[PDB]
Amino acid sequence: QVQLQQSGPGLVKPSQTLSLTCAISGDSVSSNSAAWNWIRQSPSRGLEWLGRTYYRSKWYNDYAVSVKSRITINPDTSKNQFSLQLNSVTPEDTAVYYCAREVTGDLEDAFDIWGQGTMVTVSSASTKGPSVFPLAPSSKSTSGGTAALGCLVKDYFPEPVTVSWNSGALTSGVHTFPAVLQSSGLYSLSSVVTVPSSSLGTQTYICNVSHKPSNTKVDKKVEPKSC
Amino acid sequence: TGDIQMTQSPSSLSASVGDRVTITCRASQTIWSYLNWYQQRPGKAPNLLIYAASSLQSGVPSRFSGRGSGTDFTLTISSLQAEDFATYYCQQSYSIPQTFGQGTKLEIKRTVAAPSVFIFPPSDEQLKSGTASVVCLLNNFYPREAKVQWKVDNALQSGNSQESVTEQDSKDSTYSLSSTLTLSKADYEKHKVYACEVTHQGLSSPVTKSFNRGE
Amino acid sequence: DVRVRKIKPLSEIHSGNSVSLQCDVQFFWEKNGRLLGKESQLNFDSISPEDAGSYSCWVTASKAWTLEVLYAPRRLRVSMSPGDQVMEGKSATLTCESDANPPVSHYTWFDWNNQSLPYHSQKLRLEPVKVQHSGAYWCQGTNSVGKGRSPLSTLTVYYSPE
Ligand SMILES: *[C@@H]1O[C@H](CO)[C@@H](O)[C@H](O)[C@H]1NC(C)=O
Repeated sequence: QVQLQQSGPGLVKPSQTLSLTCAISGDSVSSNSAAWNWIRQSPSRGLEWLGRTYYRSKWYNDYAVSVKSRITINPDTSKNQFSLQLNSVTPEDTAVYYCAREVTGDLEDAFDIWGQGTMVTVSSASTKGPSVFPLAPSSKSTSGGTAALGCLVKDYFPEPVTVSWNSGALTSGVHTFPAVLQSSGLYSLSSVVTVPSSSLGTQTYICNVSHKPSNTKVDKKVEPKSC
Repeated sequence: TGDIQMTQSPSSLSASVGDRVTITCRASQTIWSYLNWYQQRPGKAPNLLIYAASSLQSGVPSRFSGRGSGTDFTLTISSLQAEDFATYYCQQSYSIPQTFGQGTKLEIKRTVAAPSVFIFPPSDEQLKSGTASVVCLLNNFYPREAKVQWKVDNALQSGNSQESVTEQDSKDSTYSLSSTLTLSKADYEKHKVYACEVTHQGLSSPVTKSFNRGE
Repeated sequence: DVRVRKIKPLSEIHSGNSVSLQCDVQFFWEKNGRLLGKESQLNFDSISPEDAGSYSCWVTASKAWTLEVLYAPRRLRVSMSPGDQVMEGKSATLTCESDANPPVSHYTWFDWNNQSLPYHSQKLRLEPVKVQHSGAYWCQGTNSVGKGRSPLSTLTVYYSPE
């Protein structure tokens, strides 16, 4: 199984340089039957190929002319990774950056393995970690044999916040809403889940809030209330 | 001639479960069979659906099919399923730079579904900070049109709430809405009744979910 | 009633085949204003792409019939722009000149070690070129009939005078 893991700061100050990394598992960056690309996506412009690096007998590079002056995609043979560097970033560079393996056969040429993505925001503002508050289940959040509960993730910057329930073991009935923008410039979202009311006394429900641009990992247990 | 430009049609389309849907992609220059189709589900990376115009990627269901060569291509879903709610992209690999289409948003029509309304008082932990957030939840409704009104002590609120709706659900094609009334701790404790009135097409009459600050 | 058919090959007129046709007394053939045979059938031992053209007979004149020869890509050469001497850090474009019928569907590029490179079009842009990229390169064309190889054309990358 081939997998790609991305890492790098999601908040870059203007005129400074973006730097991301894509770690490869189940394959080697020196593969002569593949190429390792970087593709960015934004609601402004959609999916745009940025560049790639590959090895045959030497190391080569193909770059989009949009970023030819600022892009740099270097492989790492010792750690089995390849990097993306973009000098002199602007707020226009705010987008989600994907790494992907390009199977480069004679007739098949596609991006078959993609990384998870890394949202990068270009802004002068400082990073702010979120504050997680429980949305405890109650009689006013219960109808029939179904109870609703969740977590409130308030006042963070920049996007995004990822939320999982019970470290991934609880997925059915989960709704994580898109972030709202407050007058403050900070973001906020809520993640809810509907569970049977009969098992509120025996099951444990923990929300796992993740905010990578601030190194924030918070797990809050949502306890029921009579009220 | 320059960079090969891909244009998809339609830009968006609505369809019900089981319907036949087709997405067309045209290249400005000929690319032979160096075309790929991707599916991007909400919050996920693009997923390779079809490579070399007509060959199905491993694991992709058989309802997806591709056709064409040269400049005109077609992606077909013979019987649409609720899991297929996504944006679909075509991409050419014949010439550098490789370019994608603008995408096709696929939305799922389905029957009317009334929302389940829940309300959450502010947590005691947030009240220590100095502000109070009252959250009202609209769960699994269709269609998208839903009006949320906040009423504190029967007085309609204005300018202190924020809404946010989800994308269509992967299983039942429904929407969920989260409305957050944000007040200061001082403004919160000076009132008692906090209500959330919801009017939707699936409801015979507006539904109000309320609570008392004391209880 | 005067006309010409292609008896002897089913169809698929390829350069290796022994091609023919006959006219349907005193026979005469003609291509490009010159008579090529006084027999009923005008036949070739091994057809070459330049034998293709518009033929005619008369015993009264036939109507023009165009012989079309399909062949694998031939006479392939790797052109280089601005040239085979490119400074490091700039662009070197390799064009795979070809001649085929039908034209080349897809190309294949190799290096000196016969490693395939991830390009499929007729032109390949190396940018930015490095001095390590100096070496021999060659392309390959493909169509309905067969394949075609080009000789080893080398590209040299020199440093900048600073
Ligand atoms: C590369 O392939 C060509 C044609 O198949 C052959 O003539 C040549 O010797 C090969 N070179 C190497 C290094 O294998």
